[PDB]
Amino acid sequence: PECFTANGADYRGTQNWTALQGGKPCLFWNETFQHPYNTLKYPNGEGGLGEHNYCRNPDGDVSPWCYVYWKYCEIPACQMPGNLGCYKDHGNPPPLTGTSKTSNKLTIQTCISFCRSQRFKFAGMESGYACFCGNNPDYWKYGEAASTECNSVCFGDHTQPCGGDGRIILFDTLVGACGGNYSAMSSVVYSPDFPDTRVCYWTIRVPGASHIHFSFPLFDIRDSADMVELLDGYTHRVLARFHGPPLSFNVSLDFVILYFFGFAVLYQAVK
Ligand SMILES: *[C@@H]1O[C@H](CO)[C@@H](O)[C@H](O)[C@H]1NC(C)=O
Ligand SMILES: *[C@H]1O[C@H](CO)[C@@H](O)[C@H](O)[C@H]1NC(C)=O
Ligand SMILES: [Cl-]
Ligand SMILES: [Cl-]
Repeated sequence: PECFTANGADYRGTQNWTALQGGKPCLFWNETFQHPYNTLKYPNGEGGLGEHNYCRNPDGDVSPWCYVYWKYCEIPACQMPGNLGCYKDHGNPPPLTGTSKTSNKLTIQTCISFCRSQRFKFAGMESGYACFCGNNPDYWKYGEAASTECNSVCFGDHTQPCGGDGRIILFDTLVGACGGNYSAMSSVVYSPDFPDTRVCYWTIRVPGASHIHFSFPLFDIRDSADMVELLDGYTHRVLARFHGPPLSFNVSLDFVILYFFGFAVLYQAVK
């Protein structure tokens, strides 16, 4: 997995063809001087830009893209954990049965935060303005669709996609939550309200794990005043502190707490 954002702004991958099936080639960033995004404009790899033609999103568009006249990149690996894909929608029955609403200022988190309040574990955005909530495991009923088909911008934030009509983009409602209990072998903990701009803690507990490996593919804390803690859940000894993190570390427990005073922290446990 190579993005932990909703718009792939973190993506640094190799792909230089907009579509893996039937794609036009990407022009090189250094040769993009004519266009606003140039290796000159951003140096030493800022914005992921570099002497290459790989797909990138240096302007907070909804998704990675590259110049050609300019096109989105369809990348399977670029999908934030928490995002279940985007699926087709052919009307009733809808993919998420439970509830619906519409907002002119809708954003991925607003939709999530909304479904979370009803206690639905799944949320969907359609056409930029429609939010749907369900506990349906079969949101994939109508079939999986390419990611680019979900790129309609959220009306509340144009940096994020909210799906296109007949196309719905699915999020686990745990994303961005203020706290939570985590049981799976691995998952990602996102800063609260992620993807949109309180203090909260997350308890990660996996029975019979010898150790857990932590990872911070996204670290973006605004001030040293702000801080992220990791804590042994049994004793509450501090295993790490961070302010405004080397690539990984292993913790030899099955019970840890994440405390925050965005970021994405990926934990992958060993049984
Ligand atoms: C894509 O990038 C690779 C190196 O990562 C390069 O060898 C290749 O020529 C590029 N492909 C195209 C079609 O531009
Ligand atoms: C950009 O870098 C590529 C790869 O080294 C090179 O082929 C291209 O001509 C470069 N041009 C400039 C102006 O930096
Ligand atoms: Cl269709
Ligand atoms: Cl909350």
